[PDB]
Amino acid sequence: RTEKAQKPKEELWDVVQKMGNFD
Amino acid sequence: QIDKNGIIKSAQLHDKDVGSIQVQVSLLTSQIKQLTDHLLANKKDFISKRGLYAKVSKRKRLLKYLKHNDLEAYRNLVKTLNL
Amino acid sequence: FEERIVKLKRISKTTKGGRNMRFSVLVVVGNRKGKIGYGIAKALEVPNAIKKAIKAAHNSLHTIEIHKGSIYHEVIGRSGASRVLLKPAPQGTGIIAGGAIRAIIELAGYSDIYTKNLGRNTPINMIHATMDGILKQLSPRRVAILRNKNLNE
Amino acid sequence: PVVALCNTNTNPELVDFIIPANNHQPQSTCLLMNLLADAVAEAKAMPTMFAYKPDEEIQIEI
Amino acid sequence: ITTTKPIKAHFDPVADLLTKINNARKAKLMTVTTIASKLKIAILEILVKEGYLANFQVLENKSKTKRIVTFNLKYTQRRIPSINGVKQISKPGLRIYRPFEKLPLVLNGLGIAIISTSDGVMTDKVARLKKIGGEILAYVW
Amino acid sequence: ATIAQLIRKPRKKKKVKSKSPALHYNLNLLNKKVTNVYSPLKRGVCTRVGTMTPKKPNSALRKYAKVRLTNGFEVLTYIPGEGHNLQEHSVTLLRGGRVKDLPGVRYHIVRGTLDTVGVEKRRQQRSAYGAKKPKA
RNA sequence: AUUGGGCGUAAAGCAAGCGCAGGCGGAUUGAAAAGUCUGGUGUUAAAGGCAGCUGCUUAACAGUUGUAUGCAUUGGAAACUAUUAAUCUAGAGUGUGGUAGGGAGUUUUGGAAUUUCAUGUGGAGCGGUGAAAUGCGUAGAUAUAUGAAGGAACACCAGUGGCGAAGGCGAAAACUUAGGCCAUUACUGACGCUUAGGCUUGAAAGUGUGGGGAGCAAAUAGGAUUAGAUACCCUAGUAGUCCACACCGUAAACGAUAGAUACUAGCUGUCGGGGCGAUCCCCUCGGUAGUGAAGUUAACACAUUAAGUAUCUCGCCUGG
Repeated sequence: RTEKAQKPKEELWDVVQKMGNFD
Repeated sequence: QIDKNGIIKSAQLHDKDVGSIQVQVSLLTSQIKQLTDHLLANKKDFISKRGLYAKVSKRKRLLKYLKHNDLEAYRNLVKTLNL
Repeated sequence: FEERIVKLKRISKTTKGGRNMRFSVLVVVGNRKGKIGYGIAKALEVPNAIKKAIKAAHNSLHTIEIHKGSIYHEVIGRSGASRVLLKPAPQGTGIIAGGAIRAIIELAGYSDIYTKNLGRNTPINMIHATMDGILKQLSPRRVAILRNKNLNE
Repeated sequence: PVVALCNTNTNPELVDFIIPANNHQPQSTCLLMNLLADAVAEAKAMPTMFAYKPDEEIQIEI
Repeated sequence: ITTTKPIKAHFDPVADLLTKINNARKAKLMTVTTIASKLKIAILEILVKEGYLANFQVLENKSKTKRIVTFNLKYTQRRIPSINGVKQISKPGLRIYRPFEKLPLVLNGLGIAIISTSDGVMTDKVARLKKIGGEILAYVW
Repeated sequence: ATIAQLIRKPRKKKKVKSKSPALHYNLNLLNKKVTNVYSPLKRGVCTRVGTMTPKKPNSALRKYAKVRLTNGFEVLTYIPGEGHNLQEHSVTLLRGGRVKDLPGVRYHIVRGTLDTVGVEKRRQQRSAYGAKKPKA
C-alpha cells in the first residue's frame, strides 16, 4: 500500500492520439 | 524425513526460532550421520554423497557469514562427528 | 535527384530450363540540404533496372535535419552486421573516411567527422547500416519540453 | 491518415485515431457502419439518419 | 502497489532497477516496483526533480519494517517513455572512482550523470560546481 | 569476455602476422646474442636455386632460391627480375618481400650491396632490382 | 573484449553436479571516515614532448621562461562498498499442514520366453536373399505337449506426463533415501552466487580376477551380385556377452546452449498440489509443447518454455 504520495502524475490514457485536422 | 520437529523446537537460539542457522545445521548434521550410516550400509548411493557435500558446505558458509553477522551465535555446532 | 549509376551487381541463378541473370543497380542521391536517399533496383533488363533505380531515387527523397553542420553526439549504426561508428572531429581535419563514406557524408551536407568501419567491405549492407546510424540522431526540443521541469539539461 | 479497428490480437495504437470497435459480431457492424457513414455524409449535403437520432437496427449478419 | 511476485534481494539495487526499467520500456509496462533502497529513493526523487520521472511512492506490507518502492516510469499519454536508455559506470565488482578533475560532459553534455560522492547522490554537473568528485554510478538522458 | 577469469591470463594483441623473420635477428662471434638489430638488409647463402611446379591450379616455371640465413633456418626466397640469382653458395643479399604462388617463398634477392648478375629486363623497379640507369 | 567481441548454427559452455578460496554480497541508524569525495601541506631535474620569447640569411638547432601526474603528511561529509550492537524479512531453507512423481541406493518374488533333457509321435524336408548357395535331416530332423531346467532380462503399462545433480528414470512389491510442488501472516537476521583447491558420480563399449555362458555376436569361415562386393545379402561361428570385485571415464553427455541472482505481454491446453466445485468448466502457484508483439538477430529464428534485460564467477575462441 502507499503511505507517501509525492509528485502527483499518473499514466492511465497511454494510448496514442495524434494527427489533428488535415486538409 | 529423519528429523523435522526435534532439534528446531527443542533448541531456541533467540527468543523463538522456526528456522535459523544453528538449528538448521544441527538437523543437517543429524541427517549427515543418518546418510553416512546409510551409504556405509549401501556403498553405491552417490546422490546422498552429493547432497551431503552440499549440506556440509552450506553449513560452512552459514558459519562463515555468521562469524561477522552476529557476535557469537555459532559456537554450538562447527565440528563434525564421523571418525 | 541526379540519376547517376553507382553500383552494378551481377546476380544470377538457374531454374529447370534457362538461367535467370539479373543486375540490381544501386543508386544513392542527395541534395546536401537534408533530402537524401538510397535505392537498389532489380530487373532482368539493364535499362529497366536503371529506370527502377531512377524511380526509387526521385521517390525516396527524405530530409535529415542539419543540426550544426557536423555530428555532436556519437552514433553507431549496425544493420546487417557492418558496424559504422561516428566520432565528432575538429573542423579542420577534413572529411576523413571511406570513399563511399566521404561521398555520403558530403552529399548529406556534413563533413569533418571521424568514422570507424568495422566488419567486412560489402556495399549494400554497409549502406543499410549507415542509414540505420543516420536514423539515430537526437533532438533536444522534445526532451526539454516533455520534462516536468522544462529544461534541456 | 488511416482509421482502423482493433479487435482481439493487435495494438490499438497502429493508427492516428483510436477505435477499438468490432464488426465480427452480427449485431455490431450494422450500427457501426451506419454511424460511421452518417458522420461524414452530412458534408456532401446528403441524408444523415444515424448521428444523434434514435434510429437503430437489431439484425443478424446477412 | 507492487506489480506481481514481490522483488527479493538482488545482488545490488541498481541492477534490479535497471532490469525493471528495461522491461518497462520493452514489454509496455508503466509502473514498476523495486526493493527498499535509500539510494533508490534518492535517485527516483532527483529524476522526478529532473522532469523525466512520474509519481514515486514507498510501499509497506502488513508490517512496516520491510519496505519497497514503486514508481511510474514517466509515460506521456501517447505511449512514449521519458527514459530511453541507461548505463552504469560504477559496478558492484568495480566501483570506479572519478575525482572532481574527472567529471566530463555526458556524451555531448546533453545527458545526466549521477555520482555517490559524500552523502546522497549528486549530478556530475552540480558536483563540478562544489569541486566534488566521487564514484559515478550511472549515465542517463 | 569474462574478465573474472581472464585476469590470471590476459588477452594478448597480435594485430599482424608477418613472414619475414630474417630481418629480425643477427649473430656475433665470441659472444652469442640474437638481439634484434632491425636489419634493413640481411645477407646469407643461396644453397639451392631451382624451379618447382606451383600450386595445383597453376603450372608454370617460377624460379626460387633456397637461402640459409644467420638464424638457424633453411627457407625460400623469390628471385626478382630477369638474370636470376644463381651464385651457388656465395654471400648473397635478401630483403623483405612476399610472393605467395610458391611454398616457402617469402623474401627477395637484392643486388647492389651484394651485387649478383645485376637484374636484367627490369628498370621500372630498382628497390630489389639491380639495374644501371640509361640517363646521365 | 577492463578500456574494445562473442559462445546454438562463426574462432566459441566445462560431461555433469557438490564445490572451500575467490569477487559480489538487498536497506536503517551509533562508529571508524576504512574505499569514495572534501578540506591542509611539501615534493614533481635541466635542455626538453607542449608552450610565450630571442639568436640562427630562416628553418635545420641552441638557449630563456614556464605547462604537472606521481609521491609523503592531516581533518570533515555518510551515499554506496566490507561493514559494528541491533538489525528489517521480501530470499537460503526452515516450525507446520496438504502434497504428486517410472527419482533413486537396498532387498524380494511372479509372468513367461528360450532352448534343451526323460516322454512319445511322424513321414521328407529345413536355410535364405533380387534369385540361391553356405549351412542342417530318416541312425527319425520340422513340429509337438507337459515334467524339469540354465543364464538372461521384464510385450503393454509410455502422456500439451511427472520425477529427475548430468549420465537418466516403467513386471511388480517393499526397507531406506533424495528431490520436490502448494501453502505457513515464521524464524537466524539476508546468513547466499560461481568455483582456484578438494569431493563425487558418470550412458556405453571393453579389461584382469572367480563363476556363468542361455542367447546372439564381431573378426570373420563358407556361400550370392560382382569388374572389386572387401561395405550392403544368407547360414556356421568364437572373442565378445553375462553376475560381482577391481579398472574403466568418454558419448551427437545436447538444449549443437555452464551456471546463480533479480525482472519482464499473452494464449490454446494440460500436469502436481490449495482447491469451491459428480468428475467438471474455473482458477493460485511451480511445470509441461507451441504461440507472437516489444525485445533479439549475419539470417536461421528465438520471445516471459528468449538466442530478452541487467548483477557475480568458472570453461573456451581469435583465419583455416
